[PDB]
Amino acid sequence: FTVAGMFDGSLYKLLLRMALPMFVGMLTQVTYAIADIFWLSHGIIAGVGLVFPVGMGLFAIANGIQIGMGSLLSRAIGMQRLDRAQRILSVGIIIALFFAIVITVLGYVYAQPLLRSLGATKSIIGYATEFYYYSLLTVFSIMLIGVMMGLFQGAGKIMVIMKASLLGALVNIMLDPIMIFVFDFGVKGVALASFLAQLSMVAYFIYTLMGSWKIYREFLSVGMAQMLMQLIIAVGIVIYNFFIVRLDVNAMAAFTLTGRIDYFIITPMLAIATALLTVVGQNWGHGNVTRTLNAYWAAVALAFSIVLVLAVMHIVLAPWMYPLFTRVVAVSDYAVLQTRIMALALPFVAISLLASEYYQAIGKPWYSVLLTLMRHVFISVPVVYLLAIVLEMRITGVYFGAMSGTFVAALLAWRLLRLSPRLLRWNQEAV
Ligand SMILES: C[As](C)(=O)[O-]
Ligand SMILES: [Rb+]
Repeated sequence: FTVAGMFDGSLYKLLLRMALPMFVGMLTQVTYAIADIFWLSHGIIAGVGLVFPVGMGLFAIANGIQIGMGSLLSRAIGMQRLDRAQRILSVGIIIALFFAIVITVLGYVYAQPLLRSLGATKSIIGYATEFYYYSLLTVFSIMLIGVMMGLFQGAGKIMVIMKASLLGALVNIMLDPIMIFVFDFGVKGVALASFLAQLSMVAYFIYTLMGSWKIYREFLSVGMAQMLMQLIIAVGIVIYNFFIVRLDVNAMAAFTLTGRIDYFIITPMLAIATALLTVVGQNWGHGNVTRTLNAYWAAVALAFSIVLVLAVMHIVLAPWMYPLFTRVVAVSDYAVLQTRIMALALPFVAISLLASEYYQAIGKPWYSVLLTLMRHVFISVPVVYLLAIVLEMRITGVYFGAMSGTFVAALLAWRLLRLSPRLLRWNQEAV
Protein backbone atom coordinates (compact mmCIF):
# COMPACT_ATOMS: atom_id res chain seq x y z
CA PHE A 1 0.00 0.00 0.00
CA THR A 2 2.67 2.43 1.18
CA VAL A 3 4.94 3.11 -1.88
CA ALA A 4 7.81 4.81 -0.03
CA GLY A 5 8.45 8.44 -0.90
CA MET A 6 4.90 9.22 -2.00
CA PHE A 7 3.97 12.01 0.44
CA ASP A 8 7.25 13.54 1.67
CA GLY A 9 9.64 12.47 -1.09
CA SER A 10 11.29 13.89 -4.14
CA LEU A 11 8.79 13.69 -6.92
CA TYR A 12 11.45 12.92 -9.50
CA LYS A 13 12.70 9.80 -7.73
CA LEU A 14 9.12 8.78 -7.00
CA LEU A 15 7.92 9.37 -10.55
CA LEU A 16 10.82 7.53 -12.17
CA ARG A 17 10.78 4.67 -9.71
CA MET A 18 7.19 3.95 -10.58
CA ALA A 19 7.57 4.81 -14.25
CA LEU A 20 10.47 2.51 -15.17
CA PRO A 21 8.88 -0.89 -14.24
CA MET A 22 5.81 0.19 -16.16
CA PHE A 23 8.06 0.99 -19.09
CA VAL A 24 9.81 -2.40 -19.03
CA GLY A 25 6.29 -3.79 -18.95
CA MET A 26 5.24 -1.82 -22.03
CA LEU A 27 8.44 -3.07 -23.67
CA THR A 28 7.53 -6.71 -23.20
CA GLN A 29 4.29 -6.14 -25.16
CA VAL A 30 6.41 -5.96 -28.33
CA THR A 31 7.95 -9.42 -27.95
CA TYR A 32 4.49 -10.82 -28.58
CA ALA A 33 4.47 -9.50 -32.10
CA ILE A 34 8.14 -10.33 -32.67
CA ALA A 35 8.01 -13.95 -31.38
CA ASP A 36 4.73 -14.43 -33.19
CA ILE A 37 5.85 -13.33 -36.65
CA PHE A 38 9.12 -15.21 -35.98
CA TRP A 39 7.42 -18.57 -35.46
CA LEU A 40 4.67 -17.86 -38.05
CA SER A 41 7.51 -17.93 -40.56
CA HIS A 42 7.31 -21.71 -40.01
CA GLY A 43 -2.48 -15.96 -47.74
CA ILE A 44 -5.55 -17.98 -46.72
CA ILE A 45 -5.96 -17.52 -42.93
CA ALA A 46 -4.55 -14.00 -43.39
CA GLY A 47 -8.05 -12.87 -42.31
CA VAL A 48 -6.76 -13.06 -38.74
CA GLY A 49 -5.77 -9.47 -39.58
CA LEU A 50 -9.37 -8.56 -40.38
CA VAL A 51 -10.27 -9.11 -36.75
CA PHE A 52 -7.24 -7.24 -35.28
CA PRO A 53 -9.33 -4.04 -34.66
CA VAL A 54 -11.78 -5.84 -32.31
CA GLY A 55 -8.87 -6.71 -30.06
CA MET A 56 -7.87 -3.08 -29.98
CA GLY A 57 -11.44 -2.30 -29.01
CA LEU A 58 -11.34 -4.67 -26.10
CA PHE A 59 -8.02 -3.50 -24.75
CA ALA A 60 -9.31 0.08 -24.75
CA ILE A 61 -12.34 -1.00 -22.75
CA ALA A 62 -9.99 -2.88 -20.51
CA ASN A 63 -7.92 0.25 -20.23
CA GLY A 64 -11.01 2.17 -19.09
CA ILE A 65 -11.59 -0.34 -16.29
CA GLN A 66 -7.96 0.07 -15.34
CA ILE A 67 -7.93 3.83 -14.93
CA GLY A 68 -11.29 3.90 -13.24
CA MET A 69 -9.85 1.35 -10.82
CA GLY A 70 -6.52 3.09 -10.43
CA SER A 71 -8.08 6.48 -10.01
CA LEU A 72 -10.65 5.47 -7.39
CA LEU A 73 -8.59 3.10 -5.29
CA SER A 74 -5.54 5.39 -5.13
CA ARG A 75 -7.66 8.23 -3.68
CA ALA A 76 -9.26 5.91 -1.15
CA ILE A 77 -5.83 4.69 -0.10
CA GLY A 78 -4.72 8.35 0.27
CA MET A 79 -7.67 9.07 2.60
CA GLN A 80 -6.53 6.00 4.50
CA ARG A 81 -9.91 4.32 4.23
CA LEU A 82 -9.29 0.78 3.16
CA ASP A 83 -12.93 0.45 3.38
CA ARG A 84 -13.91 2.34 0.27
CA ALA A 85 -10.89 0.43 -1.12
CA GLN A 86 -12.42 -3.06 -0.74
CA ARG A 87 -15.81 -1.70 -1.77
CA ILE A 88 -14.03 -0.41 -4.85
CA LEU A 89 -12.46 -3.73 -5.68
CA SER A 90 -15.93 -5.31 -5.55
CA VAL A 91 -17.66 -2.67 -7.67
CA GLY A 92 -14.85 -2.63 -10.23
CA ILE A 93 -14.99 -6.40 -10.48
CA ILE A 94 -18.79 -6.27 -11.04
CA ILE A 95 -18.40 -3.62 -13.72
CA ALA A 96 -15.82 -5.82 -15.37
CA LEU A 97 -18.37 -8.59 -15.26
CA PHE A 98 -21.29 -6.73 -16.82
CA PHE A 99 -18.99 -5.35 -19.45
CA ALA A 100 -17.79 -8.88 -20.31
CA ILE A 101 -21.37 -10.14 -20.62
CA VAL A 102 -23.03 -7.26 -22.56
CA ILE A 103 -19.98 -7.19 -24.89
CA THR A 104 -19.99 -10.95 -25.62
CA VAL A 105 -23.79 -11.18 -26.11
CA LEU A 106 -24.14 -8.07 -28.25
CA GLY A 107 -21.00 -9.10 -30.09
CA TYR A 108 -22.48 -12.50 -30.80
CA VAL A 109 -25.91 -11.36 -32.02
CA TYR A 110 -24.55 -8.54 -34.21
CA ALA A 111 -21.66 -10.72 -35.43
CA GLN A 112 -22.37 -10.74 -39.15
CA PRO A 113 -23.01 -7.00 -39.64
CA LEU A 114 -19.95 -6.01 -37.58
CA LEU A 115 -17.90 -8.40 -39.62
CA ARG A 116 -19.31 -6.87 -42.80
CA SER A 117 -18.31 -3.37 -41.79
CA LEU A 118 -14.74 -4.60 -41.40
CA GLY A 119 -13.47 -6.79 -44.48
CA ALA A 120 -14.74 -8.49 -47.68
CA THR A 121 -15.59 -12.31 -47.93
CA LYS A 122 -14.65 -13.16 -51.63
CA SER A 123 -11.94 -15.27 -49.98
CA ILE A 124 -11.81 -14.78 -46.21
CA ILE A 125 -14.88 -14.81 -43.96
CA GLY A 126 -15.46 -18.26 -42.41
CA TYR A 127 -11.95 -17.77 -41.03
CA ALA A 128 -12.99 -14.26 -40.08
CA THR A 129 -16.11 -15.34 -38.19
CA GLU A 130 -14.24 -18.18 -36.52
CA PHE A 131 -11.56 -15.88 -35.17
CA TYR A 132 -14.15 -13.25 -34.41
CA TYR A 133 -15.75 -15.86 -32.14
CA TYR A 134 -12.41 -16.72 -30.44
CA SER A 135 -11.78 -13.02 -29.94
CA LEU A 136 -15.09 -12.94 -28.15
CA LEU A 137 -13.95 -15.87 -25.96
CA THR A 138 -11.03 -13.81 -24.58
CA VAL A 139 -13.18 -10.90 -23.24
CA PHE A 140 -13.77 -11.69 -19.52
CA SER A 141 -10.04 -12.52 -19.26
CA ILE A 142 -9.15 -9.11 -20.75
CA MET A 143 -11.52 -7.27 -18.40
CA LEU A 144 -10.00 -9.19 -15.53
CA ILE A 145 -6.50 -8.14 -16.53
CA GLY A 146 -7.78 -4.54 -16.62
CA VAL A 147 -9.27 -4.84 -13.13
CA MET A 148 -5.99 -6.21 -11.78
CA MET A 149 -3.92 -3.65 -13.66
CA GLY A 150 -5.71 -0.83 -11.98
CA LEU A 151 -5.67 -2.78 -8.74
CA PHE A 152 -1.92 -2.89 -8.38
CA GLN A 153 -1.46 0.39 -10.22
CA GLY A 154 -3.84 2.03 -7.72
CA ALA A 155 -1.85 0.82 -4.71
CA GLY A 156 1.39 1.86 -6.38
CA LYS A 157 2.81 -1.64 -6.70
CA ILE A 158 4.31 -1.67 -10.17
CA MET A 159 6.99 -4.29 -9.76
CA VAL A 160 4.12 -6.77 -9.69
CA ILE A 161 2.84 -5.38 -13.01
CA MET A 162 6.27 -5.62 -14.62
CA LYS A 163 6.98 -9.09 -13.23
CA ALA A 164 3.65 -10.34 -14.59
CA SER A 165 4.56 -8.72 -17.94
CA LEU A 166 7.83 -10.70 -18.03
CA LEU A 167 6.11 -13.97 -17.05
CA GLY A 168 3.62 -13.46 -19.88
CA ALA A 169 6.24 -12.70 -22.52
CA LEU A 170 8.29 -15.75 -21.54
CA VAL A 171 5.30 -18.09 -21.55
CA ASN A 172 4.35 -16.92 -25.04
CA ILE A 173 7.94 -17.35 -26.25
CA MET A 174 7.92 -20.94 -25.04
CA LEU A 175 4.40 -22.03 -26.02
CA ASP A 176 4.47 -20.59 -29.54
CA PRO A 177 6.79 -23.39 -30.78
CA ILE A 178 5.13 -26.14 -28.75
CA MET A 179 1.76 -25.22 -30.21
CA ILE A 180 3.09 -25.27 -33.79
CA PHE A 181 5.25 -28.42 -33.52
CA VAL A 182 4.00 -30.62 -30.70
CA PHE A 183 0.29 -29.89 -31.35
CA ASP A 184 0.31 -28.93 -35.10
CA PHE A 185 -2.24 -26.12 -34.45
CA GLY A 186 -0.62 -23.37 -36.54
CA VAL A 187 -1.72 -19.73 -36.65
CA LYS A 188 -4.56 -20.79 -34.33
CA GLY A 189 -1.86 -22.10 -32.00
CA VAL A 190 0.12 -18.85 -31.82
CA ALA A 191 -3.11 -17.05 -30.93
CA LEU A 192 -3.82 -19.61 -28.23
CA ALA A 193 -0.25 -19.36 -26.96
CA SER A 194 -0.73 -15.57 -26.63
CA PHE A 195 -4.01 -16.07 -24.71
CA LEU A 196 -2.51 -18.59 -22.32
CA ALA A 197 0.22 -16.03 -21.72
CA GLN A 198 -2.38 -13.41 -20.78
CA LEU A 199 -3.99 -15.97 -18.44
CA SER A 200 -0.58 -16.57 -16.91
CA MET A 201 -0.57 -12.87 -16.12
CA VAL A 202 -4.02 -12.97 -14.50
CA ALA A 203 -2.83 -16.00 -12.57
CA TYR A 204 0.27 -14.25 -11.23
CA PHE A 205 -1.84 -11.20 -10.27
CA ILE A 206 -4.35 -13.23 -8.32
CA TYR A 207 -1.75 -15.36 -6.54
CA THR A 208 0.10 -12.19 -5.56
CA LEU A 209 -3.23 -10.77 -4.51
CA MET A 210 -3.56 -13.63 -2.06
CA GLY A 211 -1.64 -12.33 0.91
CA SER A 212 -24.45 2.47 -3.70
CA TRP A 213 -24.90 4.03 -7.18
CA LYS A 214 -22.63 6.90 -6.06
CA ILE A 215 -19.54 4.67 -6.36
CA TYR A 216 -20.84 2.90 -9.45
CA ARG A 217 -21.32 6.36 -10.85
CA GLU A 218 -17.79 7.48 -9.97
CA PHE A 219 -16.07 4.37 -11.35
CA LEU A 220 -18.31 4.40 -14.41
CA SER A 221 -17.69 8.06 -15.15
CA VAL A 222 -13.89 7.84 -14.96
CA GLY A 223 -13.81 4.59 -16.92
CA MET A 224 -16.23 5.62 -19.67
CA ALA A 225 -14.40 8.92 -19.97
CA GLN A 226 -11.20 6.99 -20.55
CA MET A 227 -12.90 4.93 -23.25
CA LEU A 228 -14.34 8.08 -24.89
CA MET A 229 -10.82 9.51 -25.01
CA GLN A 230 -9.51 6.41 -26.76
CA LEU A 231 -12.43 6.82 -29.20
CA ILE A 232 -11.67 10.49 -29.84
CA ILE A 233 -8.02 9.70 -30.64
CA ALA A 234 -9.08 6.89 -33.00
CA VAL A 235 -11.34 9.42 -34.79
CA GLY A 236 -8.43 11.88 -35.01
CA ILE A 237 -6.40 9.30 -36.91
CA VAL A 238 -9.40 8.55 -39.13
CA ILE A 239 -9.98 12.18 -40.18
CA TYR A 240 -6.24 12.60 -40.76
CA ASN A 241 -6.08 9.59 -43.04
CA PHE A 242 -9.14 10.90 -44.89
CA PHE A 243 -7.41 14.17 -45.74
CA ILE A 244 -4.05 12.55 -46.52
CA VAL A 245 -5.34 9.86 -48.91
CA ARG A 246 -7.85 12.14 -50.66
CA LEU A 247 -4.89 14.41 -51.36
CA ASP A 248 -1.92 12.11 -52.10
CA VAL A 249 -1.89 8.26 -51.84
CA ASN A 250 1.83 8.33 -51.28
CA ALA A 251 1.35 10.56 -48.27
CA MET A 252 -0.74 7.69 -46.92
CA ALA A 253 1.97 5.14 -47.59
CA ALA A 254 4.42 7.45 -45.85
CA PHE A 255 2.31 7.69 -42.69
CA THR A 256 1.89 3.90 -42.84
CA LEU A 257 5.64 3.67 -42.44
CA THR A 258 6.29 6.40 -39.80
CA GLY A 259 3.48 5.42 -37.43
CA ARG A 260 5.15 2.61 -35.40
CA ILE A 261 8.11 4.89 -34.61
CA ASP A 262 5.94 7.95 -33.87
CA TYR A 263 4.06 5.85 -31.33
CA PHE A 264 7.18 4.30 -29.84
CA ILE A 265 8.57 7.82 -29.22
CA ILE A 266 5.41 8.61 -27.30
CA THR A 267 5.42 5.54 -25.04
CA PRO A 268 7.79 6.79 -22.30
CA MET A 269 5.39 9.68 -21.79
CA LEU A 270 2.71 7.02 -21.39
CA ALA A 271 4.51 5.22 -18.57
CA ILE A 272 5.14 8.57 -16.88
CA ALA A 273 1.39 9.17 -17.19
CA THR A 274 0.66 5.87 -15.45
CA ALA A 275 2.92 6.75 -12.52
CA LEU A 276 1.44 10.26 -12.26
CA LEU A 277 -2.03 8.76 -11.95
CA THR A 278 -1.06 7.02 -8.66
CA VAL A 279 0.87 9.93 -7.25
CA VAL A 280 -1.82 12.51 -7.96
CA GLY A 281 -4.52 10.15 -6.77
CA GLN A 282 -2.81 9.35 -3.47
CA ASN A 283 -1.68 12.84 -2.61
CA TRP A 284 -5.09 14.20 -3.66
CA GLY A 285 -6.79 11.91 -1.24
CA HIS A 286 -4.38 12.97 1.45
CA GLY A 287 -5.52 16.53 0.91
CA ASN A 288 -2.25 17.94 -0.39
CA VAL A 289 -3.13 19.74 -3.63
CA THR A 290 0.12 21.69 -3.94
CA ARG A 291 2.04 18.43 -4.24
CA THR A 292 -0.35 17.06 -6.87
CA LEU A 293 0.28 20.22 -8.95
CA ASN A 294 3.97 19.74 -8.45
CA ALA A 295 3.66 16.12 -9.44
CA TYR A 296 2.07 17.16 -12.66
CA TRP A 297 4.80 19.63 -13.43
CA ALA A 298 7.61 17.19 -12.43
CA ALA A 299 6.11 14.68 -14.87
CA VAL A 300 5.81 17.24 -17.69
CA ALA A 301 9.50 17.98 -17.02
CA LEU A 302 10.58 14.30 -17.37
CA ALA A 303 8.21 13.46 -20.26
CA PHE A 304 9.01 16.57 -22.24
CA SER A 305 12.76 16.03 -21.82
CA ILE A 306 12.75 12.41 -22.91
CA VAL A 307 10.27 12.68 -25.76
CA LEU A 308 12.13 15.77 -27.00
CA VAL A 309 15.45 13.88 -27.20
CA LEU A 310 13.73 11.05 -29.04
CA ALA A 311 11.95 13.32 -31.55
CA VAL A 312 15.23 15.04 -32.30
CA MET A 313 16.89 11.68 -33.03
CA HIS A 314 13.89 10.79 -35.18
CA ILE A 315 14.51 13.94 -37.21
CA VAL A 316 18.20 13.41 -37.66
CA LEU A 317 17.56 9.75 -38.44
CA ALA A 318 14.69 10.12 -40.89
CA PRO A 319 16.38 11.29 -44.12
CA TRP A 320 18.81 8.39 -43.94
CA MET A 321 16.37 5.95 -42.39
CA TYR A 322 13.23 6.13 -44.52
CA PRO A 323 14.79 5.68 -48.01
CA LEU A 324 15.65 2.12 -46.88
CA PHE A 325 12.03 1.32 -46.05
CA THR A 326 10.57 1.91 -49.50
CA ARG A 327 11.59 2.15 -53.12
CA VAL A 328 8.93 4.81 -53.94
CA VAL A 329 10.71 8.14 -53.48
CA ALA A 330 7.85 10.56 -52.85
CA VAL A 331 6.65 8.09 -50.25
CA SER A 332 9.96 8.22 -48.36
CA ASP A 333 10.11 11.96 -49.08
CA TYR A 334 6.65 12.52 -47.63
CA ALA A 335 7.64 10.43 -44.64
CA VAL A 336 10.71 12.65 -44.14
CA LEU A 337 8.80 15.93 -44.58
CA GLN A 338 6.17 14.76 -42.13
CA THR A 339 8.81 13.84 -39.56
CA ARG A 340 10.77 17.13 -40.10
CA ILE A 341 7.61 19.26 -39.79
CA MET A 342 5.63 17.49 -37.05
CA ALA A 343 8.24 15.84 -34.90
CA LEU A 344 8.74 18.63 -32.36
CA ALA A 345 5.06 18.95 -31.59
CA LEU A 346 5.61 15.59 -29.90
CA PRO A 347 7.16 16.63 -26.60
CA PHE A 348 4.26 19.12 -26.32
CA VAL A 349 1.81 16.28 -26.28
CA ALA A 350 3.06 15.68 -22.74
CA ILE A 351 1.59 18.93 -21.47
CA SER A 352 -2.02 18.17 -22.59
CA LEU A 353 -1.94 14.39 -22.24
CA LEU A 354 -0.46 14.40 -18.73
CA ALA A 355 -3.03 17.02 -17.71
CA SER A 356 -5.77 14.64 -18.87
CA GLU A 357 -4.28 12.22 -16.38
CA TYR A 358 -4.40 14.68 -13.51
CA TYR A 359 -8.11 15.33 -14.02
CA GLN A 360 -8.68 11.56 -14.13
CA ALA A 361 -6.80 11.05 -10.92
CA ILE A 362 -8.90 13.62 -9.10
CA GLY A 363 -12.10 12.30 -10.65
CA LYS A 364 -12.95 15.35 -12.79
CA PRO A 365 -12.94 13.62 -16.21
CA TRP A 366 -14.84 16.36 -18.09
CA TYR A 367 -11.59 18.36 -18.41
CA SER A 368 -9.72 15.23 -19.55
CA VAL A 369 -12.17 14.75 -22.39
CA LEU A 370 -12.12 18.48 -23.12
CA LEU A 371 -8.31 18.51 -23.41
CA THR A 372 -8.36 15.45 -25.69
CA LEU A 373 -10.96 17.09 -27.99
CA MET A 374 -8.83 20.17 -27.99
CA ARG A 375 -5.79 18.21 -29.16
CA HIS A 376 -7.53 16.06 -31.83
CA VAL A 377 -10.69 17.85 -33.11
CA PHE A 378 -11.66 21.45 -32.33
CA ILE A 379 -8.64 23.29 -33.72
CA SER A 380 -6.99 20.89 -36.12
CA VAL A 381 -10.01 20.32 -38.37
CA PRO A 382 -10.88 23.92 -39.35
CA VAL A 383 -7.18 24.92 -39.60
CA VAL A 384 -6.15 21.87 -41.63
CA TYR A 385 -9.05 22.61 -43.93
CA LEU A 386 -8.00 26.31 -44.13
CA LEU A 387 -4.36 25.50 -44.99
CA ALA A 388 -4.77 22.35 -47.06
CA ILE A 389 -7.72 23.25 -49.31
CA VAL A 390 -8.67 26.92 -48.97
CA LEU A 391 -5.14 28.36 -48.93
CA GLU A 392 -3.66 26.07 -51.53
CA MET A 393 -0.97 24.19 -49.50
CA ARG A 394 -1.82 20.52 -49.74
CA ILE A 395 -0.15 17.81 -47.74
CA THR A 396 2.00 20.41 -46.02
CA GLY A 397 -1.12 22.17 -44.76
CA VAL A 398 -2.26 18.92 -43.26
CA TYR A 399 1.09 18.49 -41.54
CA PHE A 400 0.89 21.95 -39.97
CA GLY A 401 -2.81 22.09 -39.37
CA ALA A 402 -2.82 18.78 -37.56
CA MET A 403 -0.30 19.88 -34.99
CA SER A 404 -1.86 23.29 -34.29
CA GLY A 405 -4.34 21.60 -31.90
CA THR A 406 -1.48 20.06 -29.87
CA PHE A 407 -0.09 23.48 -29.07
CA VAL A 408 -3.50 24.99 -28.18
CA ALA A 409 -4.29 22.22 -25.71
CA ALA A 410 -0.75 22.65 -24.34
CA LEU A 411 -1.57 26.31 -23.54
CA LEU A 412 -4.94 25.38 -21.98
CA ALA A 413 -3.31 22.81 -19.71
CA TRP A 414 -0.70 25.37 -18.65
CA ARG A 415 -3.51 27.77 -17.64
CA LEU A 416 -5.57 25.11 -15.92
CA LEU A 417 -3.00 23.36 -13.83
CA ARG A 418 -2.41 25.70 -10.94
CA LEU A 419 -3.72 26.60 -7.49
CA SER A 420 -7.22 28.04 -7.74
CA PRO A 421 -10.17 28.46 -5.44
CA ARG A 422 -12.14 25.93 -7.53
CA LEU A 423 -9.46 23.24 -7.30
CA LEU A 424 -8.97 23.77 -3.54
CA ARG A 425 -12.72 23.59 -2.92
CA TRP A 426 -12.94 20.44 -5.09
CA ASN A 427 -10.44 18.79 -2.77
CA GLN A 428 -12.19 19.98 0.40
CA GLU A 429 -15.55 18.67 -0.92
CA ALA A 430 -13.78 15.42 -1.75
CA VAL A 431 -12.36 14.98 1.78
C1 LIG B 1 -19.95 23.71 -9.51
AS1 LIG B 1 -18.12 23.09 -9.46
C2 LIG B 1 -18.19 21.21 -9.03
O1 LIG B 1 -17.29 23.36 -11.01
O2 LIG B 1 -17.34 23.87 -8.24
RB1 LIG C 1 0.04 12.70 -34.06
